Amino acid sequence: MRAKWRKKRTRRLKRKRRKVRARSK
Amino acid sequence: SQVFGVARIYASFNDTFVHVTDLSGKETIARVTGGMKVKADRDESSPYAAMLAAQDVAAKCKEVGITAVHVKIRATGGTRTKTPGPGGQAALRALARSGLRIGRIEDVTPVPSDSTRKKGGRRGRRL
Amino acid sequence: VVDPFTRKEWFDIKAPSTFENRNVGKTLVNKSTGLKSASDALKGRVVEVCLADLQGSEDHSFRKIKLRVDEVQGKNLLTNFHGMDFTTDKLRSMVRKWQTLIEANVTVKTSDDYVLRIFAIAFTRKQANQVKRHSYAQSSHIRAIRKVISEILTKEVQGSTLAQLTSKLIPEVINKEIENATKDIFPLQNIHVRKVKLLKQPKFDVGALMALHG
Amino acid sequence: TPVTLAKVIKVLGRTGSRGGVTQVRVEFLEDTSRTIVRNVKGPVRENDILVLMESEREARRLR
Amino acid sequence: PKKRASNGRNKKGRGHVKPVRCVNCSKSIPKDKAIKRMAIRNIVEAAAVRDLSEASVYPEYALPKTYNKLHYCVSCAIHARIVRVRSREDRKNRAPP
RNA sequence: AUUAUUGCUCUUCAACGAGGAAUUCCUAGUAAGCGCAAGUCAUCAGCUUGCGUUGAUUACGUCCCUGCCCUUUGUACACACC
RNA sequence: GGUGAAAUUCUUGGAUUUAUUGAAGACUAACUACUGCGAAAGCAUUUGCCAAGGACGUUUUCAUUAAUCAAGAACGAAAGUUAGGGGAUCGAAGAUGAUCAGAUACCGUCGUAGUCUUAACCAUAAACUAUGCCGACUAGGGAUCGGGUGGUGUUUUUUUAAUGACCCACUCGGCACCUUACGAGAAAUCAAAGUCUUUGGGUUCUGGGGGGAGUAUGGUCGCAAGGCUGAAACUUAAAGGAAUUG
Ligand SMILES: [Mg+2]
Ligand SMILES: [Mg+2]
Ligand SMILES: [Mg+2]
Ligand SMILES: [Mg+2]
Ligand SMILES: [Mg+2]
Ligand SMILES: [Mg+2]
Ligand SMILES: [Mg+2]
Ligand SMILES: [Mg+2]
Ligand SMILES: [Mg+2]
Ligand SMILES: [Mg+2]
Ligand SMILES: [Mg+2]
Ligand SMILES: [Mg+2]
Ligand SMILES: [Mg+2]
Ligand SMILES: [Mg+2]
Ligand SMILES: [Mg+2]
Ligand SMILES: [Mg+2]
Ligand SMILES: [Mg+2]
Ligand SMILES: [Mg+2]
Ligand SMILES: [Mg+2]
Ligand SMILES: [Zn+2]
Repeated sequence: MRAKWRKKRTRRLKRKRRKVRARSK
Repeated sequence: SQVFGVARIYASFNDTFVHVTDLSGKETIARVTGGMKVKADRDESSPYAAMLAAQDVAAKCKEVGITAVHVKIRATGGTRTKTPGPGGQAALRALARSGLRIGRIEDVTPVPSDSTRKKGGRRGRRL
Repeated sequence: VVDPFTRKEWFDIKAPSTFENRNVGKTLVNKSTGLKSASDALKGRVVEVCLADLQGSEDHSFRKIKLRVDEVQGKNLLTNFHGMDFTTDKLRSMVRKWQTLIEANVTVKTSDDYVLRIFAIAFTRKQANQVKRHSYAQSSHIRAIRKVISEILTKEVQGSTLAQLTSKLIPEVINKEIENATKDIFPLQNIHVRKVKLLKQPKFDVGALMALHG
Repeated sequence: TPVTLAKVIKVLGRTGSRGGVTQVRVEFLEDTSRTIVRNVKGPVRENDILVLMESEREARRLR
Repeated sequence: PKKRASNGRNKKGRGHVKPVRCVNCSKSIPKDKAIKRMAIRNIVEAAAVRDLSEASVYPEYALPKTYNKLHYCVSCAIHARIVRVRSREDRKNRAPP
């Protein structure tokens, strides 16, 4: 995929594991 | 020799405007546009249309009181195309060639010390 | 079932004094009926005519002029100064590449207390025998020319109204006193006042207005 | 009706996107010393005689 | 790789020029890259010049053309106006015609 | 020889009154009109391959349409845009 | 009106056009360039003020006071975030008219945030010349920008000058182009990307096959968005560059 949309793909991906981890801080 | 008025021809694309007024501007005299003398939208600016309306305009121009007239030809202007539309020429032609007089004409196209963002964004109209 | 022309009042436009033809053109109004009269309603229109169309000669093709309509009398309405423009073509020609442009302006009052703002434009000229293909002033030059130009204008105004100023501008006296002082600084070509707009009239004073008429 | 006779004095080429049309310079015989270039329809060589139905008006390019 | 020393177009000693807008498609483009032409043409045109003077006052009048500077956007410049595409060499040639 | 190989005679006497959008072929003994021989063939030419007979009109050009070649240029394709 | 063509839209409320005025916020056209300045980002209306700077001139002054730099720090396009203002314009989002097999788009309309500004954040861009700084050496040419010097040069008239603009030769220091190429390179190309197996002037930083992945993790900065620092397991024989012919 376009390089920059892959950057965005994972940006989200990190923010979700950011979310999910917080659940058990 | 004559009785004078102002012509003022707005020629953009998709339509052409012709309408004479008193040299003071405040008071009209007969208009008609290119969109009037045909019906097709597509053909709303064409020279052939502009002719027929340069005709209809010259008619009442002489049929009321203006024997002669100065023109101020004009394009869209502002932050748009600035270049004359197609049926500006045909209109001027078909009014001098009608039987009305011509005198000292200038372009009144609004040119700005540029600004106010042009329409259609940084990447432009793409198609 | 109307056709406003089989009703429209009619009229001819008379110019003021310091030019050629006081006769100018024609207009249309509306019959002076009780409630809404041809008089007080409009009249106060304005008319733009190239002075070459009003001075006869053609060494004045540019320079448009704004005449304002103040008073009326029985199918004869006089007019006074309201401004001065340039033809769009002239400039657009005047402003060639490869050379410096210089503009400058000022606000100021006159005798008969009209307030106005006049402009001035000049371009640098190549000087006969010049090799380098452009000729540019040195910014320090441009600050100076503007200053000089400015000093000159602030004098040429407040001489007897626009009345004398009108009389002043028409033979472009200003253009050459500019040219005069200038040439000590830098070459330059064209050099005109280009525009001048009106932004504060005094009062009617029906007497003083009547001074350009006879 | 004013009929105007002109003699072809050179053949300049074909115009018209199609190309059926030819550009040619003529010399009118009723008082020469003046020339105008016209556009033909049929085949033409030098020294031919065209009936200029209207004496003064000329074209150039054709699409 | 690189296929122009001017890179885009005409920019050495700066870093930021300033954008203008395409006359054809309104696309912004760095003025120094712009690709420009002066549209000086007569107000009338071809045939109109006779029928002009004929039905006018004044002796022959004067005639005052129009002048406006055109900015195109490469894509727009290429799609019609000045462009063609030149050979790997003719490219280099800055001379106008 | 019926679903009628072909040929002959009598009778029966249809549609078709120059053909919409479209589209084919062609530049001189050519086009078109016209018949013949040969192939096939026991029998069957409304086909074909050649043949001669009569014999024009209109270009002697162009890049508008369509087709294709050539440069130039882009390519991350080379099993090569299927 | 708008488009390839349309339609959504606006029109007794006289639309669109015209005229005269007025307001609001943005912007700086044309002049504008192979031209300027800045550490970089970036910087084009005028005028005043405020401090700043390079180049140049210099038989002034000081005298090694310097070169480059982990840590640390100043600034830092655009969007973005906090709180006021401002909100003309254009316009992420949204809603639409068309187009499409579909059409969450391209084209058209409405238009929220934004776009501007103050106070504060954020610290990233193909932030590019994809090319560290200081010093030396090696080759030709014409333009131009600033400074200077030389002249019984041109033009300015007045009474000669004085000026200013111009011209011609040189000389520093600029932004660049040209031709060569002794030389360098895988090449394209390069007055540096040269003076390198005949390998060393000084110094900083980064890379060591491809993917995994700028991912996980810890630390830290941030209101946030995110920034900096930043692995491994596992997989894999190529990924890649420049040039050639198709
Ligand atoms: Mg919980
Ligand atoms: Mg396109
Ligand atoms: Mg490429
Ligand atoms: Mg940059
Ligand atoms: Mg047979
Ligand atoms: Mg067969
Ligand atoms: Mg190739
Ligand atoms: Mg400006
Ligand atoms: Mg550091
Ligand atoms: Mg530490
Ligand atoms: Mg807004
Ligand atoms: Mg949407
Ligand atoms: Mg839909
Ligand atoms: Mg959507
Ligand atoms: Mg980075
Ligand atoms: Mg770059
Ligand atoms: Mg050199
Ligand atoms: Mg000297
Ligand atoms: Mg390659
Ligand atoms: Zn464009």
